Amino acid sequence: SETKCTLKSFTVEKGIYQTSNFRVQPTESIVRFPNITNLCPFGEVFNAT
Amino acid sequence: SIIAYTMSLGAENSVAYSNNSIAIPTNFTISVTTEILPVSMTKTSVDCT
Amino acid sequence: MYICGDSTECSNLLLQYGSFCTQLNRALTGIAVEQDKNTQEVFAQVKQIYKTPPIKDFGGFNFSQILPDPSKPSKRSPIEDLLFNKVTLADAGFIKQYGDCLGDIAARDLICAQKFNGLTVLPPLLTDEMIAQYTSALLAGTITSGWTFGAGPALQIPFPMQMAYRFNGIGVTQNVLYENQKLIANQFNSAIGKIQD
Amino acid sequence: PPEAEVQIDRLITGRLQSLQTYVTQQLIRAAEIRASANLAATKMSECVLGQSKRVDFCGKGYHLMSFPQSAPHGVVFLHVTYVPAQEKNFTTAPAICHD
Amino acid sequence: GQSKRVDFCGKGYHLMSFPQSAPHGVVFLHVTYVPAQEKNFTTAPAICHDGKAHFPREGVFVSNGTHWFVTQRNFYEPQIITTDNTFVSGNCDVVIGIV
Ligand SMILES: *[C@@H]1O[C@H](CO)[C@@H](O[C@@H]2O[C@H](CO)[C@@H](O)[C@H](O)[C@H]2NC(C)=O)[C@H](O)[C@H]1NC(C)=O
Ligand SMILES: *[C@@H]1O[C@H](CO)[C@@H](O[C@@H]2O[C@H](CO)[C@@H](O)[C@H](O)[C@H]2NC(C)=O)[C@H](O)[C@H]1NC(C)=O
Ligand SMILES: *[C@@H]1O[C@H](CO)[C@@H](O[C@@H]2O[C@H](CO)[C@@H](O)[C@H](O)[C@H]2NC(C)=O)[C@H](O)[C@H]1NC(C)=O
Ligand SMILES: *[C@@H]1O[C@H](CO)[C@@H](O)[C@H](O)[C@H]1NC(C)=O
Ligand SMILES: *[C@@H]1O[C@H](CO)[C@@H](O)[C@H](O)[C@H]1NC(C)=O
Ligand SMILES: *[C@@H]1O[C@H](CO)[C@@H](O)[C@H](O)[C@H]1NC(C)=O
Ligand SMILES: *[C@@H]1O[C@H](CO)[C@@H](O)[C@H](O)[C@H]1NC(C)=O
Ligand SMILES: *[C@@H]1O[C@H](CO)[C@@H](O)[C@H](O)[C@H]1NC(C)=O
Ligand SMILES: *[C@@H]1O[C@H](CO)[C@@H](O)[C@H](O)[C@H]1NC(C)=O
Repeated sequence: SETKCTLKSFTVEKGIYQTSNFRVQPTESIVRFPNITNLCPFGEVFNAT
Repeated sequence: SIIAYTMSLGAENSVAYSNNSIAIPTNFTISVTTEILPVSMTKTSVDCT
Repeated sequence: MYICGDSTECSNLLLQYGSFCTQLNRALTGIAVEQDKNTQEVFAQVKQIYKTPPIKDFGGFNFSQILPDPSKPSKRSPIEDLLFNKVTLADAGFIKQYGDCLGDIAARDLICAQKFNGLTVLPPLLTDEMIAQYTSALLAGTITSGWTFGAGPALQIPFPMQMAYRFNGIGVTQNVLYENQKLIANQFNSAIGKIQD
Repeated sequence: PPEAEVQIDRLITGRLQSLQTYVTQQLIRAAEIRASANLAATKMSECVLGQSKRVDFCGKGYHLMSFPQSAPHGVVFLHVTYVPAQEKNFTTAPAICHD
Repeated sequence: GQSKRVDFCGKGYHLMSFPQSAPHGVVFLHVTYVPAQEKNFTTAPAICHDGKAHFPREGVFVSNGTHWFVTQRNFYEPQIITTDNTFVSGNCDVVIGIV
């Protein structure tokens, strides 16, 4: 079917067609951030006397 | 050191031309030379994605 | 020079495309090299530069319009000199100085316009004088050792005998040549004269 | 810069495109010239350094010889050929019956 | 086959060739005949005999210090000039340099 879409046809002639590449999909995601626990000094920056 | 020069085009030579004189070879040799020609190049395809 | 015109800000922005500029010149260099190779493949087949003998008879055959003319500053035959005076080239030398383009503004010389935008025309390796020497060597060979100098050693053959073989080659008996040698030489000489005209 | 670089990039892309167009055309032309040069080289060997039997290769008529002359950016060959002229109508036969 | 095209199948007179393969191409070994040692001889277009003009049939008339012989063009091998090695046409008053 990939060949049929590439060729814009519902009929494919005898021969060899290239069909993209072998691909795999990711199954899960990984999120990595440093384990910073303190909140930024929003108070000091925005609530200053 | 690097030198520059006018290139030579070939050896100086001449033919002993005369209206009543010929040269005829009396012996011969067999020479075998080598000629090298490309026939093909690399076959490729590209996945643009 | 073509793209930025020495603008500094452009030159810095253009750095990201430097790999494209390199590729453009690799292609142009490849062409330029092939042009000298083509010249050698055509004219430098024989590396023996054979001298034209002091002129001796060739049995009535007159080769003066194809052989180099010794009175000229450049040793071209009368026909070659004609060919050189008909094809017109873009310039007449490969040296154009900044001071010549700077001084003569009024001319609006296209050659200067091309140089100021980074478009460069390079000289050939073989000059017209060197090509003329190769051509003359081939003629000297053809005339004094016809078709043998190109096979190996150059073996002298009287010009009329070379013609006899040429006639056997096309398919007529050689006695035709000798019996009609004067006529043949005259028809030949006439034809060459007509070509120059 | 926030705007100037856009305008400059439009021009850089356009000028590179013009140069690529030029190079491509020169490569195509160069290939055509090479083919001509190869033909000229072939003729030098077959028309000048020998006698060719190839019809119309070294000019019209039966080839006898040729002489190169140089020209700017090329070669000019003078091809000397034999051409049949006055002719007559004769009767013929494949063979003769004798005894 | 055997080509008669000058310098097409290598320098010299072509005898034969053998292909060898190579990555992405072909290499040909071209076997050719090359004239070697040579000598200076006197010549003449034809021989004047009994008033008739004798032309070589397959070769040239060649002479050493005292005698005329007829040889094949590409290899010196002197033959006695006989009526078999020549053909006759015309006479002694036409050919220039007849001996
Ligand atoms: C080849 O032909 C040319 C003519 O085309 C000969 O040159 C002429 O020579 C006469 C003297 O005999 C002069 O009066 C003419 O002015 C010359 N003509 C030209 C155009 O220069 C030349 O001598 C001939 N060469 C041979 C070897 O036969
Ligand atoms: C073969 O053709 C040649 C010309 O191509 C003839 O030669 C000419 O003959 C006339 C006779 O009136 C002369 O005036 C010319 O000067 C000759 N030309 C040349 C170049 O010499 C020749 O006569 C013809 N032969 C035969 C048997 O028909
Ligand atoms: C030209 O060739 C002939 C033939 O080979 C030479 O004459 C012969 O010489 C030998 C001696 O070497 C004699 O035995 C023969 O009887 C001679 N043959 C004839 C027909 O006389 C001749 O000497 C050579 N000439 C030169 C100048 O080298
Ligand atoms: C700023 O101060 C007020 C009290 O006046 C408090 O309610 C508010 O949360 C403070 N804002 C921040 C960002 O700490
Ligand atoms: C041969 O005969 C034909 C008859 O129609 C004539 O037209 C032609 O000119 C003749 N050719 C020659 C060479 O005499
Ligand atoms: C002459 O030709 C005729 C045919 O027309 C044939 O029968 C006869 O034998 C020939 N005569 C010979 C070869 O003497
Ligand atoms: C033929 O004679 C010339 C005379 O100048 C000489 O230079 C040449 O070497 C001789 N060739 C042979 C093959 O003996
Ligand atoms: C020998 O040559 C002369 C010319 O030098 C000629 O007059 C004479 O007839 C010839 N003798 C023959 C063929 O017997
Ligand atoms: C060669 O030229 C001389 C004049 O130098 C002449 O006497 C001789 O007959 C000519 N020979 C031939 C074969 O033309």
